[PDB]
Amino acid sequence: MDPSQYASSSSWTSFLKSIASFNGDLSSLSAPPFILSPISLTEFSQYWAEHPELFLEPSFINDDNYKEHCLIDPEVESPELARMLAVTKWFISTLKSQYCSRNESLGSEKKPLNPFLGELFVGKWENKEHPEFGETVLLSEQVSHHPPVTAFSIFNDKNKVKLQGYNQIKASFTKSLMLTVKQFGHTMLDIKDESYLVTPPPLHIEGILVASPFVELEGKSYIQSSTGLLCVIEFSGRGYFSGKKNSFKARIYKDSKDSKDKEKALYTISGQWSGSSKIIKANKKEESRLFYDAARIPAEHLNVKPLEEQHPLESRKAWYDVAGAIKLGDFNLIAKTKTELEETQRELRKEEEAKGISWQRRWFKDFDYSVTPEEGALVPEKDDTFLKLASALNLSTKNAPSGTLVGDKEDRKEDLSSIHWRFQRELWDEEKEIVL
Ligand SMILES: CC(C)CCC[C@@](C)(O)[C@H]1CC[C@H]2[C@@H]3CC=C4C[C@@H](O)CC[C@]4(C)[C@H]3CC[C@@]21C
Ligand SMILES: [Pb+2]
Repeated sequence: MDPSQYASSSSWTSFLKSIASFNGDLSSLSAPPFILSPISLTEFSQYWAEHPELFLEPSFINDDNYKEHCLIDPEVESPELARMLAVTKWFISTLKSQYCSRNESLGSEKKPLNPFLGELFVGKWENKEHPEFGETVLLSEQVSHHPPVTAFSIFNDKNKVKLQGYNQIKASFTKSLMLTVKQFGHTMLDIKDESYLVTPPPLHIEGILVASPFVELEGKSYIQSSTGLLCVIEFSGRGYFSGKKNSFKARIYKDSKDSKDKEKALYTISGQWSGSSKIIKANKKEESRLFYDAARIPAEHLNVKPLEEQHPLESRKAWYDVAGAIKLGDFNLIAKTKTELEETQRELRKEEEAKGISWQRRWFKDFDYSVTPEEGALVPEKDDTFLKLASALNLSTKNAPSGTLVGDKEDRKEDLSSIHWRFQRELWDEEKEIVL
């Protein structure tokens, strides 16, 4: 049917009624075929680097050229600060990819495919137009199904720029049908020997009543560097803090201590992350400059090998029949293909439980950061990067919502674990079957 018919359709009415009895498992929502996406969440990891030049820019900034690598401020105080500005621009540039891609390609936000345990999604940005960039690899793996957890790593060996992180969410509906989503997990970006800890923001899904879902960000995201510098990004929508949706305000401070006082902000960036934003240095509000305009820079999608060459664990290969049925809008075929895949998985889980076997993750392992870790789990190292950056930001190391600070209510939750997924480059190095 035409989208204009969605809201009043029998299918949507039945869907809204199913929300009243939502059990907490988003995948249980009786969503109609017209609101289904043929893309698996394991693919979302690619959204961290769809602007190759911004992802790698920090690596080209050094003590001898930094003032030539800061468009908004040729008089930038230091290379560390020039790099923080670059990392911040990169972070902002990821937002349109992360939260607006389906609106563009599908017509609105839609229900993504719930990944199966073990699912993989790999590819690469060849950056053929920029030989100095080199190849950038994406590795994404579903390390958990109950609950859904996706781990990933994007790395550029040539320029020593590497990123790793993981993601999971917890969602609930308000009485007015707003879908509140809390993100969990974090992402770390290494630029040579300099590190950055990034925490995703919470969000809500609007437009459910009118059958035109869309993401709006809220709360805050942090970018803590090993240089001490810290960027605090606050999100808002519609009004309240800006006459336009998808708005944000980012402030860069010398350190976590200074972030307590907005007046100490070295720079203040404001605008829409899905559009244009300006930046002001210090308090010189009369000298704002364009920081980033999402509309001027088209996203660059990674190269994925043809289906014919994909391993059975690769997302698109495994979900092929389901994606095809979804595109066709065949109610019975969607139910059939999805059940076939998910039932086969349930069978595997039941067998493992009965045989005393456990699924082994391929390129990621879960490290127990608890003071009293499980006796068989891997534990972090002395100079663990997450530990030092979290300490600098005074960020909770527990499995609390992304961005939770030490002492916050969420951090004071009793019997809360501290297990985090980590990329093991060695496992990819010795990979014997998967290729790009
Ligand atoms: C019809 C619709 C209400 C079905 C449910 C859709 C959904 C709530 O599952 C979707 C809609 C928006 C999706 C989010 C969009 C963007 C991201 C950023 C990515 O880095 C991690 C996944 C994450 C956080 C998605 C999780 C699943 C979400 C939240
Ligand atoms: Pb384990």
